[PDB]
Amino acid sequence: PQRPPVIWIGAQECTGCTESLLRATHPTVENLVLETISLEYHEVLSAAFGHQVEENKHNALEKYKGQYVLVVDGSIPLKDNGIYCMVAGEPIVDHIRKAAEGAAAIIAIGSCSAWGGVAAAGVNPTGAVSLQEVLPGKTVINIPGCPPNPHNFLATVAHIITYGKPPKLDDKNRPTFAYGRLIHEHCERRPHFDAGRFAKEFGDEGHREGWCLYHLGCKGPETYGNCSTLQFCDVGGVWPVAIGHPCYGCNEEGIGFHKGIHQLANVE
Amino acid sequence: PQRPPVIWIGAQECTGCTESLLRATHPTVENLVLETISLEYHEVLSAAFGHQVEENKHNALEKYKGQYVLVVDGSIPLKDNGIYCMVAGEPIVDHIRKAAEGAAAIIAIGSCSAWGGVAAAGVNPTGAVSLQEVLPGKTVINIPGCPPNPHNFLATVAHIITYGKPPKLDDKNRPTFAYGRLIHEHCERRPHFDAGRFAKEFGDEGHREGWCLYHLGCKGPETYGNCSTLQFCDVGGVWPVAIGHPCYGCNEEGIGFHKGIHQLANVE
Amino acid sequence: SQRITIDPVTRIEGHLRIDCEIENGVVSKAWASGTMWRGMEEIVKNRDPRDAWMIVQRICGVCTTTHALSSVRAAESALNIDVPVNAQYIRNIILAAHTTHDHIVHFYQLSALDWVDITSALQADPTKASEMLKGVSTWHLNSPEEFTKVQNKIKDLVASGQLGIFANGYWGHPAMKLPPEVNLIAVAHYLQALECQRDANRVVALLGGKTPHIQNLAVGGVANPINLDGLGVLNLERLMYIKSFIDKLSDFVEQVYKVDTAVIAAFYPEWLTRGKGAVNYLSVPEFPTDSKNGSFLFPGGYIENADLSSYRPITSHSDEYLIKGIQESAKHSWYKDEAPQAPWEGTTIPAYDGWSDDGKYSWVKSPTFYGKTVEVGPLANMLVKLAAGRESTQNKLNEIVAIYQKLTGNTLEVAQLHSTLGRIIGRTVHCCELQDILQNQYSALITNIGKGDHTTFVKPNIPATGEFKGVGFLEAPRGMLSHWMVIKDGIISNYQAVVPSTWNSGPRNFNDDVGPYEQSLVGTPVADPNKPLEVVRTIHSFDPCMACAVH
Amino acid sequence: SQRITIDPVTRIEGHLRIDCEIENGVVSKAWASGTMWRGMEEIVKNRDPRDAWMIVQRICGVCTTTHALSSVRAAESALNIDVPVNAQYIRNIILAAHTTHDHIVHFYQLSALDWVDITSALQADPTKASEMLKGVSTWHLNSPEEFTKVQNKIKDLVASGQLGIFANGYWGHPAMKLPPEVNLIAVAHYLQALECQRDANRVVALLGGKTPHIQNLAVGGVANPINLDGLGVLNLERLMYIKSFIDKLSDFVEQVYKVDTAVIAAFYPEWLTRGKGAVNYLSVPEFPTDSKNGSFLFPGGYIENADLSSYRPITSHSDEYLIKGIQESAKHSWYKDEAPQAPWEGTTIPAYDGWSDDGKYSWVKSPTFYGKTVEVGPLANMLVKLAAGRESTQNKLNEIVAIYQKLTGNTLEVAQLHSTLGRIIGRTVHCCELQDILQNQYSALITNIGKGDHTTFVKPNIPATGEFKGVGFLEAPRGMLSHWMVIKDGIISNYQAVVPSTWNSGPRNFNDDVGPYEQSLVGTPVADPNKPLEVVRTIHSFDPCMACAVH
Ligand code: SF4
Ligand code: SF4
Ligand code: SF4
Ligand code: SF4
Ligand code: FCO
Ligand code: FCO
Ligand code: F3S
Ligand code: F3S
Ligand SMILES: [Cl-]
Ligand SMILES: [Mg+2]
Ligand SMILES: [Mg+2]
Ligand SMILES: [Mg+2]
Ligand SMILES: [Mg+2]
Ligand code: NI
Ligand code: NI
Repeated sequence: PQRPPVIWIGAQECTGCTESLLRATHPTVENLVLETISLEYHEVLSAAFGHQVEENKHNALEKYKGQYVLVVDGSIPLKDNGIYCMVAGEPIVDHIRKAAEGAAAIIAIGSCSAWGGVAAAGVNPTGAVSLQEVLPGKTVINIPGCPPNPHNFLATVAHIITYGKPPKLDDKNRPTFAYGRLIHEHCERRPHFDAGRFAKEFGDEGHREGWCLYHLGCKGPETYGNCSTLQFCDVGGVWPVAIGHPCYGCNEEGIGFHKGIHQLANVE
Repeated sequence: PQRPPVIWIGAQECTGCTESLLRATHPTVENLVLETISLEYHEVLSAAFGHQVEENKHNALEKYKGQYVLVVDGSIPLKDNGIYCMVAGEPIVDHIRKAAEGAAAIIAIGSCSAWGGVAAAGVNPTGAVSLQEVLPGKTVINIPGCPPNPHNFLATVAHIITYGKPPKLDDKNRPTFAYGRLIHEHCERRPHFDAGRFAKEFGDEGHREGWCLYHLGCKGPETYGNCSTLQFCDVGGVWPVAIGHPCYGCNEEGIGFHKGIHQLANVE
Repeated sequence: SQRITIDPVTRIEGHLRIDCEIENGVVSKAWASGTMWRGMEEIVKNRDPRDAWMIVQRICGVCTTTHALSSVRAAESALNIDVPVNAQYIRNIILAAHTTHDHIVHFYQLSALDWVDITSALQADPTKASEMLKGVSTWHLNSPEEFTKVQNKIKDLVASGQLGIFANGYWGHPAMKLPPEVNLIAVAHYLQALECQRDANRVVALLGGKTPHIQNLAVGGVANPINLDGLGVLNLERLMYIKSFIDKLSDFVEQVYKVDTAVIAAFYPEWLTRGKGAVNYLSVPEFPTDSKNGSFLFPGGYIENADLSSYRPITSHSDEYLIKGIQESAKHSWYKDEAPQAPWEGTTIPAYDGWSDDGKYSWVKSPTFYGKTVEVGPLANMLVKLAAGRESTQNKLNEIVAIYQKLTGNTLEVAQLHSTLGRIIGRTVHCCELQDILQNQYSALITNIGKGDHTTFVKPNIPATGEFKGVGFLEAPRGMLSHWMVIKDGIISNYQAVVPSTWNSGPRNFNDDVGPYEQSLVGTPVADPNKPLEVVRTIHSFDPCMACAVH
Repeated sequence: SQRITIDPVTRIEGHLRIDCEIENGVVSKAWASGTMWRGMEEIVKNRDPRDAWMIVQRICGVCTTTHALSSVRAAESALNIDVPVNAQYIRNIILAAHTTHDHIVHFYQLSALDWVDITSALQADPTKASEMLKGVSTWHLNSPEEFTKVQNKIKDLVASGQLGIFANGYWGHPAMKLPPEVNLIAVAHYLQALECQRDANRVVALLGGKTPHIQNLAVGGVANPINLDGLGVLNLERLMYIKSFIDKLSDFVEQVYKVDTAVIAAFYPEWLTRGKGAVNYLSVPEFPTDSKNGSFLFPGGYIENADLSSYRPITSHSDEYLIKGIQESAKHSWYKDEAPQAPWEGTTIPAYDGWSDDGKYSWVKSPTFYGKTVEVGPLANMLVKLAAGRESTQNKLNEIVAIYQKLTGNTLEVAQLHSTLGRIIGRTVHCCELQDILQNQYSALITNIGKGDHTTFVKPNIPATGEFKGVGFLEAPRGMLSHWMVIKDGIISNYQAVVPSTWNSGPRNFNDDVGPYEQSLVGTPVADPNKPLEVVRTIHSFDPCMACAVH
């Protein structure tokens, strides 16, 4: 049978958001592209290049007008008329706005497209902004993280395909199944936090007993996500805190890439 | 190279403790038996039966005297002079004591052999006891659970093989890497407990948000184990509480098989 | 005659002793003995009905899930609770995936070494072995290179002098008939099977909370919280993960296990002519799909005197004819009360007095159905489905027969299924049909959640006075299972499990009639009475579970 | 003659434009252009030195880990911190496993479709394809049955009319030379590669806390808490799990990727005679194993004018000869300051003014080593190891050459390695040797923990006055990486990354000298200027990463 079409455009991306798909297991990337969707445009994997791949994009935008899911990773640079990201001689913001016109659903995968992310941090050299800022009259589904667990994205697409609508979203348009709760409000080291059992330096006795990482700078108290439950890579037990390092807040605007690793979080 | 020998004897066992090995991934059961150890006696997998398997046991007890790890699952029934478990016409306790004489290390895998478990519960029809009770002169390493995560056993064996001694044990001779902490002192639903966010019945709103299961009878507050961190089956996210059901205390003598599912735990 | 004892019978679950009298190299009489008892029925008494399932699940860890599910069904029967359909879908997925692991492990890890000679495998030509399977299987792991790697693993193990689980096996026994190449094929598949059964149990774990011993049931439904949009609960991402493992099972089941079943049969045709244990067969319907504990995907029924054409269908777990016919006797078992007992009135009073050929010789009770001995399990289950005209079962059997016919030139008739190999075939057919159960019930669950039904649990009320009775049936990997609960003043006053291996392995009954294991062994040739491989071949075909049989 | 643009170049990381003048059917001149800039060096300025690694790791998610590791090494260099040996073992395992995933994906997902025609694979005979690999590979997944399943997946995709990633590929192009059978082999391996790279990243994840973007580093060591007896930390069970994935990588790497490298060379031998980018090569030693940031398992060095016999070894990441030679220019790049700059004194002031063939045409800077253009990456890395007489590298190259010899009757000499295919070979050799790095460093970690050393982290102190300069070198999948940190008054006052794809992709330099990508294209035959497959073949051999090149 025919498969639902997807158009993926990278702006100021590091490719980590595409790379998350190569760790996925449900579906694996090969089952994603052969069984779940038709990936009609993705420059990392496309056989065609140059004029042939721009042919693919325009053919797909017309053939699937109103039907495709548009996915964007990376921030969009608006400074100096868009020239900090130019593809086929034109600003990426124009490629994105054109594709957005015919999209059935629009997804910002990763913190960069969801809220500007690292590329918009500090002095923001390129005037990087989020996908929602470039598309003010469209509902953009935000799947933040740097990069998110790929199933935060894949189960959102699956909900659209299987049930005909997006999953339920919070007030930042993030799917509640993945971003509905603070990490600290579902973290297995909360008992240690409550007892005042804290690591003070990597390698110290409490750290080597798996105690809470709050005083190392853990941003779990101010970051929404599923990192402590869904975790990463589907092997079991793998997320930054479980490995021994504080959450940095990479999911959350104003936290990741703004606060120092060892800067303390506010606790609600 | 030669592989370290293991002799496995089942007493009043349900075979769930052997079956745990069939879920293991590090090592898988095939790599366990072909690469990690030489499994010199195991009745579930043995090609030989009857007189041939009894010959295998006798030969291995002699060839490997002082060198093998003895593993026992199931409780040992002492009532009526041992007749509630008879193998080759003799009480299992006699086979166990004989094999223990030459063992380099002795492991009680599962709650039944570690402390009597379900078979010793209620009225205890058969006078079932633990492995330690039948071997008072030996240090029995206890790996409780019904059944434990297989790697609680496999990593104990690996520590013996690789480093030449057992892992560090608590005062119940349980390995600290697996049993050193209460489940409730490392449970990801502790934030909900702390906030008074509790499921009251399966399928209720709080249950369907992943709230704490204390008021459903969770025994995490009085059970030592690694179920919330190591979890089960190496797929990620899989343990009883994460699936929606309270801990029953199956690791812990006086809790599992004694307290009712919905009876509340004492909280320290 | 000569008298032999096989004790322990290995490559089963639990503790079994088989004795045989042999006349001129042929078994003339046999005794089956369960040699370990725990008293699980007594342990669970005097507790809240809701607690039973967690305790009685520990009857068995090989057939984990099954006693848990039968126990909740028994309490729901007593209490008159209708299980939510989502809870049925989840229970069904668990049971089907569990049974997939169970059957695969039985054919390979428990049974294959009765039929397969590893020493012979070392003489095989791996290229000839692969060539034998051309046009017989499309499995992707039958190359000469796969088979050479497997051969070298065996070679290295034998060379080490540490044969482990293979030590003192029946290598070169006159009843080993496979050529070297087929022995090597089977060893390669034995190792590959371990991956498939692991994937099946990943399905079980994601719904059960772990396996062995699931922890997601309740009297009243399941403990899984369905919420597509919830963090930390059974959402779409988790369901997709479940599906990813369901989809990994079919290829091995269809292109390896199903094919090997035909291959073994093709080289052992005399095993279609021995090992008949009974003339009556019972199975219960299984995999309910409605809101009232019925509408089963698999049919049940009762066959008498091998007559499929006149069998009696069973479509309900409340069938009074089924319920009223079941009794157990302890005349030849180590319990005190010997007259046949209906399980709601059953006792389990230990009375061990040692082995006697004509007296008591087993911890297993002797079940009957309206006074007859009955075989349960995959042979019964397949025969009932054939009697029902279930096209899926006939088609699946026909696929096995077609492979057998290509190898031998001969077909197989239903009469030849009343045998050791027919029993193995029925198990394979079950495993194959269970893959469609899994797809069907996963799809049903996704669809039902999409309609807005997230219900999973109906909280029971248990009257604090009165006495009332319930029975939970389940078609387990080894056959019809039933748990019988009596509640009095709110607590369990009786609990009796009648388990499929009880039916098959039980000793001579109140009328001294011979049950399936013992009957199946009459006529078995025994080439070497010190190494009675032929007896173990037939006994293994029933997939004994003695923790189950005795409890 | 005519002028063409290839924009976007696909099957790379990031945003690349390639322009070429074609005269008499051959490329006569080329321009490489990085078309996206973020200003990552400016974003990290003025922060605490300890924070840099988490920010600059986001330079790239394909070569995740690499910028994180180089950044901590740069801070450690500035601060004079000796990293604990256990932290080295962990960092090394991560880098080696990451690089295994990286190279596999490059050969298959990024590069194979330059050389492989999926339409032709539909014409293949799967049995003939499997037969072609006898005595070339022992891989267990080369059966006709595997290849038929793969062929049917392609068939179904094509039949659907939704070709997706395969649409408008260069099927039937005259430069596609593989027989149908070898195209099918390659597609089967493309799919199998995805499993091997997933296992490689499971190693990374278990130590890094996730991937992409690890989260276990620190200035001073690592965040993993080593405690064999601890719950929730890096204990023996977790180490065993890591090892289970390390062990899964070798067979695919050795039996599939290594063999396919020789197969492609055998069918495309003219590609050993074109694609030379430079006559100078640089690599840094990698995988330190002592307590003082040295004792590298892999050697480094500098080759000038292709003379291996007179190369200069580099054994230390503090080598002043290496440090003092490195400069970057922006004469032909969109930055303001154009004279060559040593990176501690570097600026990155944007000055976009559009494309000019003779002016500025890229966001990539132009690196030089003592004023010369240099190629970095797997070709450099291999050639340096051969110059050092590293037997493991010699032997691994010889294995590839031996397959090539069996397939063609011809041999390969070092002179032929200065080419598009030689570059691909160097990458395959690296991936093969990295599997021994993994085994070596896992064992070293287990052994060291057993001696009682659980140390992982030395807390840094950062003086609040003074100016401190540090450089962190790393031999990344694409070549020598260096991060250059200046600390002044406790904070980062300058941060400059000189990344391997900067060396290779950078535009014409201060002296208008041509860098490796642009040089490598001179002489490329182009059969069809509208579909310049041959140009992309050579560019892909460098494994471009433009997020890396530009940052
Ligand atoms: S969100 Fe993170 S991983 Fe994704 S493009 Fe941005 S920097 Fe890269
Ligand atoms: S501060 Fe971090 S480690 Fe501690 S309980 Fe909160 S989220 Fe978990
Ligand atoms: S501990 Fe549990 S799983 Fe193990 S033998 Fe006892 S009842 Fe069975
Ligand atoms: S009561 Fe149970 S679910 Fe709640 S926090 Fe404690 S261990 Fe976790
Ligand atoms: N299958 C199974 Fe176990 C037995 N006999 C149960 O019920
Ligand atoms: N490998 C890699 Fe990325 C590049 N070029 C870095 O460093
Ligand atoms: S840094 Fe990011 S990946 Fe999760 S643990 Fe914190 S939100
Ligand atoms: S019931 Fe047992 S398996 Fe763990 S979650 Fe509780 S100790
Ligand atoms: Cl829902
Ligand atoms: Mg009738
Ligand atoms: Mg009973
Ligand atoms: Mg210190
Ligand atoms: Mg730079
Ligand atoms: Ni059983
Ligand atoms: Ni990169």
